[PDB]
Amino acid sequence: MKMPAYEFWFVVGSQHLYGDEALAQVEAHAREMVPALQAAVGNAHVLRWKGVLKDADEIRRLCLEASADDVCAGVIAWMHTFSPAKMWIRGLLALRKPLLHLHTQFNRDIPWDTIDMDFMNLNQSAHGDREYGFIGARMGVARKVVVGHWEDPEVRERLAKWMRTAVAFAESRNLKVARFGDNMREVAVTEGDKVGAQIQFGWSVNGYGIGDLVQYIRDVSEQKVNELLDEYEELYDIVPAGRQEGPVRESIREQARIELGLKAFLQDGNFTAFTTTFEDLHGLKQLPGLAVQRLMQQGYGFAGEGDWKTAALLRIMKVMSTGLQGGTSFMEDYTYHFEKGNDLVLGSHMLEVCPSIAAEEKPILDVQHLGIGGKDDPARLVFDGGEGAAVNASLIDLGHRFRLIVNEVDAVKPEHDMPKLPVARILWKPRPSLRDSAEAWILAGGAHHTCFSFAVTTEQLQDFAEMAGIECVVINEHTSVSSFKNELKWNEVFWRG
Amino acid sequence: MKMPAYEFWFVVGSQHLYGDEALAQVEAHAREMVPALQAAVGNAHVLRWKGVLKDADEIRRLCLEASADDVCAGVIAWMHTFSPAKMWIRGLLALRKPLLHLHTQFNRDIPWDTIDMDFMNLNQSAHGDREYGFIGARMGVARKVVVGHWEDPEVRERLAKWMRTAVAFAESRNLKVARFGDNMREVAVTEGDKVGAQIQFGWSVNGYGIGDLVQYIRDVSEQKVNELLDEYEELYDIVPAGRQEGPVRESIREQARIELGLKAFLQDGNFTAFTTTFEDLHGLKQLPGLAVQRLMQQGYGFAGEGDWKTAALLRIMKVMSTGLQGGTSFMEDYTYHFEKGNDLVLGSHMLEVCPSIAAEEKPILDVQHLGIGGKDDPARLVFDGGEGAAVNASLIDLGHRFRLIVNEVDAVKPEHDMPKLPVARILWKPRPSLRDSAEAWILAGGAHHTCFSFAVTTEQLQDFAEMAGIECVVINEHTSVSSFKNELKWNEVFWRGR
Amino acid sequence: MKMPAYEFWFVVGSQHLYGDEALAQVEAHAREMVPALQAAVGNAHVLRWKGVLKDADEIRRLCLEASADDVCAGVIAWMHTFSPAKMWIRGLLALRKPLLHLHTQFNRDIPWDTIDMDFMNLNQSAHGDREYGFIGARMGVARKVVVGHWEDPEVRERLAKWMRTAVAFAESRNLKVARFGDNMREVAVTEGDKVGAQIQFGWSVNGYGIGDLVQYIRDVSEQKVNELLDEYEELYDIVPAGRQEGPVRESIREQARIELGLKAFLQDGNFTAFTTTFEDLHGLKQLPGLAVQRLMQQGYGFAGEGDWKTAALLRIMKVMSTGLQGGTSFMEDYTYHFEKGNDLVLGSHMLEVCPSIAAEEKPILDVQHLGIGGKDDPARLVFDGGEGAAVNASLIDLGHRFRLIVNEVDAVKPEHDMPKLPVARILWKPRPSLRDSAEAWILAGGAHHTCFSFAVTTEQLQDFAEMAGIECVVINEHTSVSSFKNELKWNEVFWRGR
Ligand SMILES: [Mn+2]
Ligand SMILES: [Mn+2]
Ligand SMILES: [Mn+2]
Ligand code: NA
Ligand code: NA
Ligand code: NA
Repeated sequence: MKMPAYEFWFVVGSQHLYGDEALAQVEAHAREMVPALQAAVGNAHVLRWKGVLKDADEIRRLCLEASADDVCAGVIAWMHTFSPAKMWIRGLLALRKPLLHLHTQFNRDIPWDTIDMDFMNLNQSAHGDREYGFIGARMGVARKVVVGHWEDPEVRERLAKWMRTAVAFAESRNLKVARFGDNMREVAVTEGDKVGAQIQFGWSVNGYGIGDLVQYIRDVSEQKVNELLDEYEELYDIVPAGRQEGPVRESIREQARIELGLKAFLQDGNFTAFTTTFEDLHGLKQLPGLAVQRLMQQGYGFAGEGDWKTAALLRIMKVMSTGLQGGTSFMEDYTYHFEKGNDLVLGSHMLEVCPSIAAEEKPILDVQHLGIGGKDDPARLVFDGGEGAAVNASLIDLGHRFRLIVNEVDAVKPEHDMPKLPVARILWKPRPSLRDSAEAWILAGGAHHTCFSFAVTTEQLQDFAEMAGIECVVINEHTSVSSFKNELKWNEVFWRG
Repeated sequence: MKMPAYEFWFVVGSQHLYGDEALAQVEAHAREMVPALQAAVGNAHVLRWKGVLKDADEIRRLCLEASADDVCAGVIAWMHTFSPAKMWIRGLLALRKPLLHLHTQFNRDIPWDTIDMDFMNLNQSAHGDREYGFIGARMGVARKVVVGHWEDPEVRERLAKWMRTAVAFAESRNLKVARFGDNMREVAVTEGDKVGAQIQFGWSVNGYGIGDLVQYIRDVSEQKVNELLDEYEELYDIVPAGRQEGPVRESIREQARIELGLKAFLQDGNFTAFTTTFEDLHGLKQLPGLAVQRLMQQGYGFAGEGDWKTAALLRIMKVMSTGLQGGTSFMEDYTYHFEKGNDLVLGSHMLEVCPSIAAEEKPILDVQHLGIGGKDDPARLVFDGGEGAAVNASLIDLGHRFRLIVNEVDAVKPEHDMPKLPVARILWKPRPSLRDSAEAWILAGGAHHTCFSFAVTTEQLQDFAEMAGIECVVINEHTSVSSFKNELKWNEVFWRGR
Repeated sequence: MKMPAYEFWFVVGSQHLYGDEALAQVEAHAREMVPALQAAVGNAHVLRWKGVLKDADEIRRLCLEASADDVCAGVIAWMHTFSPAKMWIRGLLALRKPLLHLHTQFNRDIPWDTIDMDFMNLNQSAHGDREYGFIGARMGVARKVVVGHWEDPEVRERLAKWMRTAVAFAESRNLKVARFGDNMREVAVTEGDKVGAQIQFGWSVNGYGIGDLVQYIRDVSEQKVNELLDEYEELYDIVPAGRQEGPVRESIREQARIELGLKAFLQDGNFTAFTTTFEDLHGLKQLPGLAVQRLMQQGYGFAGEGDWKTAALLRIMKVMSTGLQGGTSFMEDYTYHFEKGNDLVLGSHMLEVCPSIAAEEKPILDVQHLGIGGKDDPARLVFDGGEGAAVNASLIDLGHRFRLIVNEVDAVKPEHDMPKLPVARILWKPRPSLRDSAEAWILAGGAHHTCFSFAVTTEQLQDFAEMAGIECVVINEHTSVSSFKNELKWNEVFWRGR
């Protein structure tokens, strides 16, 4: 997936009171910082220099054009000198893209010997940013605040992380989701108000019949299915039974047909996420398995059993984790392992696990019996899950508002092999332990379908929740369950209304 | 300036159930305690013995008289034996002065040999104060609670500090502020709802024209300024350029004239705080600088750019220290020092920093170029800031309610001197560090004008906020940024319409 | 007075299901309606016909441009056929302009002979707008809803009123107010949160010193002052004492200087409303009187004693009263007349009554001793107020939110003359009576300064409050006071927190 290049407008605030001379000093400092801060991180995204802003009307024009530009994904604001905040009121009302408030100073030390009134009037960010911060508090605007020196490497790393989530938010705003079928019957976590989700996040989620998708698979070029079968054999290890032209190899060709038809449909409608349900497979030979795994590799959002929210959420987590070495997948929490030394959980799905979370071992393509769905034996990629720290998140619908639950876990490498299990799986230790992660997750109402990621941080998800105006609950190393209960109660009283 | 000398009514509660004989022992215990707490680092600070209260009408008469007496600055109540709390209901409704609930005991140990029913009927505060406590919670009255023995130095230290806070609150109740000019143009944090401020704290904030001040400076005694120059030369070190008669010497006498005229005007209207703006000086020669520093040392609250909130807060924070050393000043956060190891902050203003916060060096009188204001080069005191634990306070207006933000800092001594810097300055390390103190302060909506003090504690500011019915957020050594965000949200849910 | 010409984007909605052919009839009907809808009360403002919107991206781009174009002052939307409302969500999210929802039908009768499936697929507005209506309720966006046929005269007349108030709303967002001095001291209703007012309506209210204005009166060319004095003799009826060359004629020249300086400064800062206070007049010869009333006729908003809220309201009511009778003025309720048959009120100010509300008798230029202000005797216009139905409105600050109180009155012609009264005055009968309107007004917290106007209706003010998101209470003929109390109570619980 490629996305429209996004920009970030770097804006400095100032006054006319300190003279026409100081304005040149500010402009010079900013023209010095923006390209050097664009070196940093850097090349992935674009920092554009949008001038010094001194009057209310000038800044109002800026944030109105920012709200009109689809390429602008956020404004970074910094008060170099003292800018009076009432000028920013009329402006902040119109600006809708996310605001980063960069509280920095140009110089790093105070020149104790040669500091005069002119310097004290030029590099006074310490209270100008305080003024701006107050206006941001009194208007109640969603804002990230990053404090430090702009040459300090942690501030640069934080800027990169924020820009990543901001472009993910921009894609979320125009997000299209396609559902083939309906929900698994009587399932509650999968249900939500689509209209409320579009007013909150902007997701347009629409339901198509499965027949339209079968119709799209009818018009796929078979030359392409054989050429794609060649790429499968080059990338994955086909079972010897399926390396020759038997019945098991036609199931792989059938899954290639399904993938190409899904590609055609998703590309025609500008969809970035889709969902399928096993309860509605009238016209397909087999339940889509390998196809959805490859589409997840391509960058598409997916979730099973008709879960449009979790699919959308993984699409957003896919986009906010372009620190190339990602690792992101649809997940379900299947079973526990209660051994006192290493309490761990085995997670997977019926078929649809993305290979982004795999191990250096090349995944193996296999066909095996799947009785859930009542269809033909499906083809799937099988692999063990990698090892490292990760986060698994789920978005749920409380009825009047959304909740984002994120649990930091550590994925561990499997000690033993699992020979009779014919689906890809991953093993992890949740934090702060098994009993406390599970208890806290149940208390928060967490879903069973989860979005697992190696490259999304807790900061990124908290920042997305802040841009979207939704509660974010975090279960990590410091989470006590007794206090987590009261945290939930107080959050519910805050977010009501 | 000085204050109308406030007293504190000490009241002990009991009932008629245990007999008239026990009542005499209770009154005796209280008559023993009151003078001991009236020496005990008390005085100057007068504790009056307001009798034992046993009847509902007796109690309500007391708190009705207390709310009508302007000299009473607070009631301290202690339940010696079990006094039923419904008698206090009608009372607590009428009392409008700060309440300290002293949960104490007369004796220190249990006399294991001679304890009987008669002893258990005298010193049952352990549950009597619980009874009273419930009525304080169920009626929702603002009360401070101090637990311990009345000879414990911790209880005495907290009583003294609380009496300071209560007298500061009493001064806040009748606080008058005079504004010379308007707000600095499009500045938002300096602006606020005056009427909402009178209903919350009682501050009478009124704006006078700047010409009304010039009218007062014409009527100053011309040799009163010469008399003030002698005090200047005795206390401060004038630059040699100003020790004889030249252009530098006229600038010092003009600031002395400004000081004398301001004194006359502020005392004429019983004002205790005032504000000036550099945008409105259409009759003065120079922006008031030396004069403002002298008046802040005299005990007046001041803030620049029309900041009546910061000025009022400075006057009350000056008063809650009354007998300490003691520095307190109006301040603005001017520059950072990002030396990896030395998170440091340089704070000052254009001119108006109080010498109460200075070091031991006697301040220097100077004249230098001030480009903001367009007036004459003004004379001011310059000095380096002292070192010690300190507080940064700011009162802000969220629109429907006020917020008091308090940051604990440690002021450090300047290692190098700043020769070309023509303003007095102070250096501090904020807690828990600079980076996340700034982060949390921006998140909390803190103003740029801050009230700096060496002698005011966080306890005092929390207690003032408790008496005033306003949210108080404290950012100190234990303050984390992640939890600070959600704690702010929960505070907003509690204080929204309270 | 300038006022940038504003346009209104007219948008029709439908879908792609009914074909490229049905879309053509939709577009054809719309280009027939829009120019025909610009005939009717459409000469001040321009109705622009924007594309038919059928997909979410067209709607989003349209509503993004509408909120980005400064010339667009509002969108008029009509669902010709069934447009699914989810496509409209993101657009309504981005739209920051007033929305009028016109629920109409192209044809007026249904052709019983030729009605088939195609007719039911083309003119299904009756349910197409209902879908849209739900989203307007579900997102909680401010909406006017007008139902009827697009050739019906009442819908067109209501469209005119809404377009006037929408242009006034566009002017409110760019409203600048300049204050010469502060509020009248210790006056509470005139005080408010300026920052909250910029967040609610967009008013930028800033205070300049009166010396800044005196400087502008010093730099006015007196040649122009004499040229304006020449206009005075042609328009107004000067007192015999002042038609010759003496001291009484110099007061008119001084007010001409005041007018020229006020104009110069007000246009120098692009201000549209201003306030002056008599408690701060250091540097002016006389309290501004004639000048302020002439500038109020020019289209400026004014209020005395520093009343920026009433000043802004006067400008907004002046702008929505561009059709056209159309008197509008600053007001104060000075005295009652308790004659049990014609209970009426006499209203005016110290000097500052705008001649827009005058009668046809030519106003008289007069000078008399004015002790309020303590300055020289000022020149002023004197006249009696006209007659007709009118509204006097007041905007007040509840601390956490604003309230717009509107009382409909009937202005009466004076029966007796007022020879010794040296101020312009107006007499009116409030509804439903004097003693009942006064009770309702006191309960609603109405100010003493009121904005009185003959040409702005109650609907326009109700709709302005709806566009601004503020409570509007109306006191008219049907107002019972018993139920008026409860309306206030229920409104207070609804309006806390938005
Ligand atoms: Mn399942
Ligand atoms: Mn300042
Ligand atoms: Mn008045
Ligand atoms: Na499609
Ligand atoms: Na006075
Ligand atoms: Na100007």
